[PDB]
Amino acid sequence: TTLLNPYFGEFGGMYVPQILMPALNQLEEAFVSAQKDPEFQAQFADLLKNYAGRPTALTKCQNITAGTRTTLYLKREDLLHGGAHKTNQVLGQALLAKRMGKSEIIAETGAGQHGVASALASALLGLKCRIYMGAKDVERQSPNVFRMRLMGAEVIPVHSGSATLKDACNEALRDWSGSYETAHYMLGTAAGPHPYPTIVREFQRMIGEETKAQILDKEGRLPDAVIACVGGGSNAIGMFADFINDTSVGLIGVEPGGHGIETGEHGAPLKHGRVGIYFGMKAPMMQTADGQIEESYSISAGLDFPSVGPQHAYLNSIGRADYVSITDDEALEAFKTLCRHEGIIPALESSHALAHALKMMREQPEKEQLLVVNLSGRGDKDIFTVHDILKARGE
Amino acid sequence: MERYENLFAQLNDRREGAFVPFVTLGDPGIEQSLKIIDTLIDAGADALELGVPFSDPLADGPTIQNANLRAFAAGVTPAQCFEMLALIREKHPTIPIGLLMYANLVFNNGIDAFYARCEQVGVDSVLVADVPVEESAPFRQAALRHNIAPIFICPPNADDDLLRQVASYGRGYTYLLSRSGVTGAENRGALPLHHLIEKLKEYHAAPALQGFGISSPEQVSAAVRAGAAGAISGSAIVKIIEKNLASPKQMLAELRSFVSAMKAASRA
Ligand SMILES: O=P(O)(O)OCCNS(=O)(=O)c1ccc(OC(F)(F)F)cc1
Ligand SMILES: C=C(/N=C/c1c(COP(=O)(O)O)cnc(C)c1O)C(=O)O
Ligand SMILES: c1ccc2[nH]cnc2c1
Ligand SMILES: c1ccc2[nH]cnc2c1
Ligand SMILES: c1ccc2[nH]cnc2c1
Ligand SMILES: [Cs+]
Ligand SMILES: [Cs+]
Repeated sequence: TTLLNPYFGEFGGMYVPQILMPALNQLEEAFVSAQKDPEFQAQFADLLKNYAGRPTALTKCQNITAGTRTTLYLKREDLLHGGAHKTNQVLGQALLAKRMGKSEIIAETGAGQHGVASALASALLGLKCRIYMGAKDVERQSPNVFRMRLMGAEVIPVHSGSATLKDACNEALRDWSGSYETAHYMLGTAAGPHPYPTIVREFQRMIGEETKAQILDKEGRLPDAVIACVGGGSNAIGMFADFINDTSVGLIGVEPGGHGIETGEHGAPLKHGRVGIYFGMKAPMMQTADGQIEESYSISAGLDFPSVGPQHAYLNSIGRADYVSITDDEALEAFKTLCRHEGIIPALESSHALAHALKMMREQPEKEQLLVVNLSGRGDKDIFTVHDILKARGE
Repeated sequence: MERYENLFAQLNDRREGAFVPFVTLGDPGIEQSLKIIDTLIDAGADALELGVPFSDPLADGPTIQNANLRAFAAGVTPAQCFEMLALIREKHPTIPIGLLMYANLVFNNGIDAFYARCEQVGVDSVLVADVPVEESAPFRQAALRHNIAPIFICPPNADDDLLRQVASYGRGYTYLLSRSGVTGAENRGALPLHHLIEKLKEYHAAPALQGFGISSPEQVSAAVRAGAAGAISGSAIVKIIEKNLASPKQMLAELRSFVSAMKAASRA
């Protein structure tokens, strides 16, 4: 029994070992309680404003849409304390951990932005934080490893499997299944077992709420479409949520196409995988014919995951949101373009969203369209990766 | 499920508990795995718990993670596991065989079809590690339609509703978890909680087998003394495989001595 619906159509659920069910039910109960507690909400709001820096700016691009009929705004989650949208829901979950009498935090991280967010919230609120990170990601997102450790978090390299995000998720869940009496698992995306996809959406939904108020103020109308990258689903559902019932507003999610969908080296299960059960949820998965979970691939550590949150699977199924893919090369071009023409260095994850919006404009340059891209993070963590690539080329 | 019922009636007549080893099918290879399993049975295993290699075994610690990896290195697939199961059953008509599954492997190309394959090959139970009772309906329904016992877990902090659900939904045996965490020999579980054992009996649950961290004969005896119908050991058995990869003969000899000792402890 649960207080809230664990499913979005066919997708979602609580596919965890029986041992973990009480922890999940306790968390769901604490969340329902907190949502109606004015003191919780006032604490959370105060942290978001005075600590994390909300509301974040909505920036109109001035250069990258020149000569077309596209108006493009960037929702500036890159300006959030910590440098990505991940900080929003970590503040709410950290308060929940305290509400439940937990003094320890476990988190997985890929891009290291959720790890940094987990570390900073734990430093602030007096929690002991341990972070699992795939060994490949420890290298390609190294600046975030230094940031986490400076903030007093234990960072545990994971060498198993692909040594990337899915393997970090696995280790975090295994750890929690033995440590749940004292540790809260601060899952960093809108995926995993209920109640996580629900909690993460509700603790990220200020992104779309602000976006709506800001675009109305500046344009006097809703966007034609909002566009967001999808690694597990949190920044995209945070942007989408407040627009779901605005039927004219397109919701476009961008999966990583990696080296090209045809290569099999990608992270786009919503459009190219099939329904399976893994990481506590029933959701689209990259899997073998026999049902082994496949290793994903993206240039972006934050997108490199072989599944996706169930609410996106559901929104896709009913046609409410559309999902597309962007390759490593497309993301890199969008990264360079934003740096050179708008003076903003985006996260490579966010650059997938930007790349799709640039394609929408370039493909149909006389189509009148008002677009918002969720600029989920800044690209400081990616600068060494991108430099090395552009050098191995000649740019 | 009948093979469990017969086993437990026999063990009760002998005033004996069950000893049930776990191994991963096809670890370290198909032919060696088949010999390993023959040695477990010859040494006195009352039943088997057998893992189908899975890419992401989230209830398992490093020892059994590594067993899965060795099986994959040998190219072991679920289809080959079913080929092995046919062979095992053909040699050993009465031993109960339980599979340890992850949900994706059962759900993959149809839940019904999975349990049908189990019945066809002569498997007796299926334990799906990442399906709690709350998500179990289509699995347990398909199991029972195909005369397979669905196995459910009674954790140390199980409340009364859970005890009642587990007693009603499960067949064959009830899995009595010794502790939180993942599989592992190093992490020893607590004594069987007597109140859980007693409550399961009150609710006419399938007989309890204690598992997780059972790695010594002393723990087997303690499990039976506490009122459990037996004990499962996995990592301790798998460690002997891992230790002896270069010595197939020494592997089997050591598996034999260990299993014999574990089984003797169940007679106490
Ligand atoms: O002796 P150990 O510590 O290796 O434990 C061996 C257990 N092997 S098993 O197949 O019974 C087994 C049983 C249940 C499991 O997960 C669940 F509880 F979540 F369902 C995992 C493995
Ligand atoms: C996996 C991580 N990051 C994901 C991420 C994503 C994708 O995750 P969501 O789908 O949950 O937003 C998008 N943008 C940025 C800046 C990100 O850092 C992480 O920081 O651990
Ligand atoms: C479980 C709990 C609450 C729900 N609301 C709608 N469906 C549900 C299932
Ligand atoms: C794949 C690629 C790079 C890595 N660095 C450390 N482990 C790895 C695995
Ligand atoms: C996918 C999976 C797990 C995650 N944790 C943080 N972001 C994620 C994306
Ligand atoms: Cs324009
Ligand atoms: Cs993904």
